Amino acid sequence: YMLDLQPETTIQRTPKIQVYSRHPAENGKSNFLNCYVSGFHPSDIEVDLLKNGERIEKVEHSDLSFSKDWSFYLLYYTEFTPTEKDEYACRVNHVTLSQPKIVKWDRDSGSHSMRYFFTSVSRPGRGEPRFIAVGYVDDTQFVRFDSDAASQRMEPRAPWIEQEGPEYWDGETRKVKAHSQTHRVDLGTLRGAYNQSEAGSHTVQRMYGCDVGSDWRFLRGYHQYAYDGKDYIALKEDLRSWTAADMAAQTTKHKWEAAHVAEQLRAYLEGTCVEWLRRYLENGKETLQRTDAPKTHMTHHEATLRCWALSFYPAEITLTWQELVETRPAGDGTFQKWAAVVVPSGQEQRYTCHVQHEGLPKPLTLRW
Amino acid sequence: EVKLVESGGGLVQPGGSLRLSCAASGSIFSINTMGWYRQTPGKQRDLVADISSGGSTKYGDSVKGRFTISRDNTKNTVYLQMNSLKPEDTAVYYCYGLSYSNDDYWGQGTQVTVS
Repeated sequence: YMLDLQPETTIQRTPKIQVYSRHPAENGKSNFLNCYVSGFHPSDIEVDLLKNGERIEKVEHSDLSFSKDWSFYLLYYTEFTPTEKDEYACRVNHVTLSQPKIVKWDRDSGSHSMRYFFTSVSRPGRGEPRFIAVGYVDDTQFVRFDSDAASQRMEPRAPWIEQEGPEYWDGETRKVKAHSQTHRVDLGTLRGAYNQSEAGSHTVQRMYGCDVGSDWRFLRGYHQYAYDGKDYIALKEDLRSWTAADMAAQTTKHKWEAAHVAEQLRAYLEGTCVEWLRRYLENGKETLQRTDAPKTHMTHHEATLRCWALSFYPAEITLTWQELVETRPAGDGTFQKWAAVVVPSGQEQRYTCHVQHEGLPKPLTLRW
Repeated sequence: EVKLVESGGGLVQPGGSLRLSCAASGSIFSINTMGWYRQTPGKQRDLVADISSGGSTKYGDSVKGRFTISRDNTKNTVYLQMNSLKPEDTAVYYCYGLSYSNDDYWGQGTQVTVS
């Protein structure tokens, strides 16, 4: 349930790549190949899945989203049955790369949240801007909009949300298009506020949502705005005043404090956001209220020790030694992760791997 | 391991055409996909066209309809027929090839200029 009131109007990071399967690879058994690109900016990226030096035809990808630091992440995936002679990889091109990078498939009780992410990217002399919006409950996405898609409607992405009727879907579509109209204006406004020509591409990112505790009582609320991956204006933790990033944003901070915009947002974040998060948790409780404990395992002058965690939900986890690769989506709703540490051969028993996850009775300690 | 010999670049008037060709050395069973990326004014190089040994093609949006890639059935040689060239097609065009183990090989490149 997005903001019902039309919103008030107004750095380059390279991607990290991971190529893996959904399930452990078994020759002759259907599986899924994944290429997870994360932590990059801007959003233009070319991703290919390769089979024996050839492009895989039917490849699908997830809807664009971004993290706290504003960097984007995506999951490219396709179905395949690995056999003996086949070799797979993923190729990624991005403005930060001299030439495309190839990565080969190396075969060998908690809080809750509702979040909405918005991304608008200008296309000089190529039509309207690209507008993408996705909704999340905890780590499960449940709605999406892509201005380039056919429907021009808010679309479901989880089973429980398909319950809702036409009144709900009509409203959400009316609201998302309003978010779109606002972003379209801001792009031109911010182009002027930064003295940029009408020839370059620019990005505006918006994120807002609310947190509740295990008692489903309001905990924290967010509302943030970013231009080209840099902070522009955000609502402070108390939801009563704004944080302006630079000199250009102070004009907007004063226009919004003059129009008391933070009061309407606080009411949404404290009330409506919470109320509909509660309804979602109940409607899809077979999904959103489950906890999948990680199936854990360990892999091994110097040698390498790697702790592995697979098929766990939610994504929040901690693997610590006594190299950490970003948590990645399995593609079926679960996640994976591993951590590594170097060790002189022989002294592999004086080290341990600790795993703090929300679904485990107590922490697990792993050693050779 | 593999050597990629390029030729066919140079200068052309706006609206003109050029034929690039790239020939792969080594074993004929050591190369599958071959094509061309091109240098951008910035740091990255963008896809222009490539083709699998079976003839599957993919083009970059900015050359769709104007550029055509083809391959010799016998030898590992590809051809890029560039038509209706514009100044914004000025760049160094790098031939490339993929081993059947997904190893990439890159040529020196050929400067293409449109007045």
